[PDB]
Amino acid sequence: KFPRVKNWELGSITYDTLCAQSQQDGPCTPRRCLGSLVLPRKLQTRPSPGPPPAEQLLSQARDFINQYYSSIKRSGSQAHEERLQEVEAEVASTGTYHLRESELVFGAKQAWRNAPRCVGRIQWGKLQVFDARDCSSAQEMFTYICNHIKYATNRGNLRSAITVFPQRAPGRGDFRIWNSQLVRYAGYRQQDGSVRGDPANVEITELCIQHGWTPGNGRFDVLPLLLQAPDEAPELFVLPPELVLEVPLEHPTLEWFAALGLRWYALPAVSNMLLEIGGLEFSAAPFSGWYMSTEIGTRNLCDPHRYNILEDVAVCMDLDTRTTSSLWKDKAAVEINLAVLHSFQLAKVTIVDHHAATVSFMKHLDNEQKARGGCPADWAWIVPPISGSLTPVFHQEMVNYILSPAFRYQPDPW
Amino acid sequence: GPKFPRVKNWELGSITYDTLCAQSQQDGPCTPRRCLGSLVLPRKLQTRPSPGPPPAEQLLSQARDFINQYYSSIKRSGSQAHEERLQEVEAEVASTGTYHLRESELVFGAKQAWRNAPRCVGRIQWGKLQVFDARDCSSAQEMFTYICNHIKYATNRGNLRSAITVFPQRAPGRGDFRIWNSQLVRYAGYRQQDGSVRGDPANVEITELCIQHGWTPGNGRFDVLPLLLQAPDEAPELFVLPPELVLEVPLEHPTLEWFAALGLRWYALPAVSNMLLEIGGLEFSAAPFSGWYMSTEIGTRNLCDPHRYNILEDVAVCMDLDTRTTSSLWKDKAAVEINLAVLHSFQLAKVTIVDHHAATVSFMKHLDNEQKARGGCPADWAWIVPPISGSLTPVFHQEMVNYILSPAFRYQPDPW
Ligand code: HEM
Ligand code: HEM
Ligand SMILES: C[C@H](O)[C@H](O)[C@H]1CNc2nc(N)[nH]c(=O)c2N1
Ligand SMILES: C[C@H](O)[C@H](O)[C@H]1CNc2nc(N)[nH]c(=O)c2N1
Ligand SMILES: [Zn+2]
Repeated sequence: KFPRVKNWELGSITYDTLCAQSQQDGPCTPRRCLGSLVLPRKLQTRPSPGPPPAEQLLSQARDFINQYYSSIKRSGSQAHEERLQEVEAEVASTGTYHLRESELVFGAKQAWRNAPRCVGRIQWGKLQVFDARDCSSAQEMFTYICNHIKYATNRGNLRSAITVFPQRAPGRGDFRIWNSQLVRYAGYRQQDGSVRGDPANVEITELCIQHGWTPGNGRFDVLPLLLQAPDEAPELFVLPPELVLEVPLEHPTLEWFAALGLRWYALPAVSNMLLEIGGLEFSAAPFSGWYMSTEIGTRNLCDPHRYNILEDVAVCMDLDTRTTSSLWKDKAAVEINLAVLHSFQLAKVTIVDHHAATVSFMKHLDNEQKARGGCPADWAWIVPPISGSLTPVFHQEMVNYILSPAFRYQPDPW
Repeated sequence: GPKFPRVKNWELGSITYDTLCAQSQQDGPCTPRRCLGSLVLPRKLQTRPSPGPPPAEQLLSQARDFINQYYSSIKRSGSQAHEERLQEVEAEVASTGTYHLRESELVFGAKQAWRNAPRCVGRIQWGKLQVFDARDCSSAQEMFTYICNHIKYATNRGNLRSAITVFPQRAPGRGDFRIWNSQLVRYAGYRQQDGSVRGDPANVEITELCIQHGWTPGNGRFDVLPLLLQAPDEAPELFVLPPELVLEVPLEHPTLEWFAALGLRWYALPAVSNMLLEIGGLEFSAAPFSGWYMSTEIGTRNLCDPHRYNILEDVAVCMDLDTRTTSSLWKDKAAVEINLAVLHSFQLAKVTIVDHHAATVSFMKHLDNEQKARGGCPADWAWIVPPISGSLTPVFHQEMVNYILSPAFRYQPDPW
């Protein structure tokens, strides 16, 4: 009924009862596990041209409202009862409803808390929520986004934040941020199909150019934003350079590293995910925290389909790249992650290494075990891309399931 | 489009569909409600002791399926020999309650079980396996002889060869043939007065069991344990492996001259001996198998795990790294050198070994072959991706579908 969860490094055991509260299905079935897959299809977020089944929506709505009032120890209170009646009344007459800022703030934090793929959830209680539901144009979205960036960056002392734009409305286009992150380096298709810059951003780089952007020719050219207001062609907005803080990468001992001319931005702001609270959907709700060094040092800079700088640093380190057994790849990767941590600390910009991060996640697991009886976690995503078993999370079994509020993936707007 | 799991490789952007999972006849631990893919032993395959004979109905179904697999493998499906072999199995189960496998069927099943192992990254070698038939074995002493021959052939003085030795299958209300040790080669785990452990903490229980059975314990950090072999309805008998048969490799580093002074070492042969081999319903409770190590098994897990030898801090102190702060990545640096030491030492000793890069690259090739041969390959991502440099290897970027196929190697409860 309830899964027995074990930590093999300590011998400790727990039972996940929280999973019982999951009302949404994942990709697995008793015949086969699909937990290693990145995207669903069944868990996506289909169009919104028609009103969501009043029965469905109301159910999800009552549940969330119930959650909210429990959180403020006012369950069964007068306000609780009248709030439910309001939601019922609004849905019944308009086929939808709206949240109060306080409830929105609660929903946003809960969505983060329920994010199975986030290793930094111990910070889930400290989140600055910018209500931008009073947005009616792409130009306004841009101002909000510029303020979110200014606040979150805080001159290098990053602070977690999220900005929530208008909810989806039946038969009306969605407010969407086309870029996957608020800060993305351009990826220019050159010569023989090769790519200058960030291969991951080739498509978005092309769309920008198509919408009037004057491309550059560097490896780290900050892309413009394509903000889109309902049923309107997206608009191009250039981010003020002074707002986009970047960190030049150098190595604590390897003098030549700096020569490589590598750099990375300080603000990790996902902007293509959908935020669902009480059945309501927010197609544009950009959120940001601070980077865990492996995201940059290992995935972004070392992935074969990303910057793929592994061989370069290896050759500079004069490593034997003739064979796998020399572990030249493992050696350069460690120096690159070291360089990221070194540089960020030198620039006085918030960042967390994978050891510190996973240790804090273990504490979070414990806090949640006592607080909710479990904690949805995606093992494949929580374990760092390098030095896996060298971290506590590797030796920790985890249960994965869908709780709401939740951050979900949604189709690309184009 | 296709009504099967869509699998993607994010490095290459290639897509495949796994249709082989449709052949899975056994349910795993996940449900649409929650994924338990990260649990080491969810209560699923777990071949718990089912004494009283199995439902002739259930066994027959499993047996017919296996026989079909066999005749298909030889390309004689639907033939007269196929139908006659099917009749024979049914007749045998009808009169005895069980049945027996022909020689070539056992070889086929042994390999299919390896081929079907979701947690094995070395499956590209699945076709090359030496199958020692030991279904005639009638004593714990004879079990020891068989095992010794296995080790000799498998070790082959450094040039390791994969092999499995199959002892008598489980029989109606009779005792099982069991090897108590999890592996043919295990280092003792001595519990100290202060509560710590000298040697390998993973083997504390088996060590205390050998002692309780008359073994005179040593006090080293790497004392090779004796084997506790158990023939049907008999108490386990203790057997000490002839030192000359247990090939070991002293560990040294290619450039850090002091590493050898650590006196670390590991045995060359990885022989899992506590798993149950299941074929067409028949259960071989004792069927030790061995291949060759992937360097991370030794260098990352066995030597650096917190609950194993835990030598990370000692090696870092020796490398004079700042072990007072996580951001120095002293754990990462020490781990890389320790792993290099294992690859270096094994190569020096001319003992077969494969790094996590070469191994994963070959598994990707294996996935390609299997997509073509069977339309899929059951794989456990958490176990396929190496314990270090995960995303530096190709498997990290390959989505995988996990499911249970038989023949199979399953976990089984400890005999004690
Ligand atoms: C406070 C610092 C934070 C750190 C260090 C952190 C770290 C991480 C890491 C390492 C990942 C995986 C990134 C990847 O591999 O692409 C991630 C994913 C995620 N985080 Fe956090 N996180 C933090 C804050 C936040 C905040 C503020 C939110 C939301 C309000 C959040 C929501 C998520 C979600 C939904 C995912 C999955 C995104 C996806 O599927 O692409 N995180 N986080
Ligand atoms: C030729 C060399 C081989 C290599 C490099 C290889 C490598 C591996 C690795 C890395 C593991 C994981 C070990 C762990 O984390 O505990 C493993 C597991 C496994 N391998 Fe292979 N393998 C090979 C040969 C074999 C053979 C010959 C068989 C059987 C006939 C086999 C059956 C399995 C099974 C059942 C598991 C899972 C065992 C468990 O759950 O602990 N392997 N193998
Ligand atoms: C195929 C596999 O699911 C994929 O490569 C996953 C693995 N783990 C991950 N973990 C994190 N944090 N981020 C990722 O993008 C991934 N990618
Ligand atoms: C909890 C988690 O499932 C566990 O630590 C797994 C992860 N991956 C593994 N992978 C391999 N090859 N071997 C193991 O023992 C494990 N342990
Ligand atoms: Zn699953």
